[PDB]
Amino acid sequence: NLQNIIYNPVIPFVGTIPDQLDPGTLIVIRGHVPSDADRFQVDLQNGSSMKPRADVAFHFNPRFKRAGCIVCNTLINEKWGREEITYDTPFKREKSFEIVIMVLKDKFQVAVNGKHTLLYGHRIGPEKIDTLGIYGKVNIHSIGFSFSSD
Ligand SMILES: O=C(O)c1ccc2ccc(CO[C@@H]3C=CO[C@H](CO)[C@@H]3O)nc2c1
Ligand SMILES: [Cl-]
Repeated sequence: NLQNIIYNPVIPFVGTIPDQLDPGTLIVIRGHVPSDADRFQVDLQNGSSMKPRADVAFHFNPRFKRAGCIVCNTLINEKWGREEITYDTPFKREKSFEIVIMVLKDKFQVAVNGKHTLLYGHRIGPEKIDTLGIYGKVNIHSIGFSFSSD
């Protein structure tokens, strides 16, 4: 049931999500962190405006300085909300990964390399997400969706 919208996209990548992010929908991202990486992000956006910047329902932002972390947050009218930081990060420089985002009724559930990593409660209705963005120092092998639609 996995339908890739792309392989080996140039970074930054910005793409339209082909169906609604209904409860039960999976987003699967396969990739690798370069050795010199400081951060990268996956942004589920309401639109693709660069100026002013599109609302980000879900900012998933692995950071690599010191013992590393993941910052998750939401951008509404170009303001960030309260950061949700996970200090347990499975991401490392020069390591491949499989990110799985599961869209539930009330939150995203993210697993990496087949292990639970974090939850994040919806602050924008996920039905308002229509765009996926990947920015920063990262190589992406694939991006795909398993929709509730099919
Ligand atoms: O790494 C890159 O090349 C790249 C590309 C596009 C970007 C867009 C935005 C930001 C700033 O991010 C925010 C700064 C501080 O806190 C926020 C989270 O609350 C959030 O992480 N950094 C970027 C970095
Ligand atoms: Cl839920």
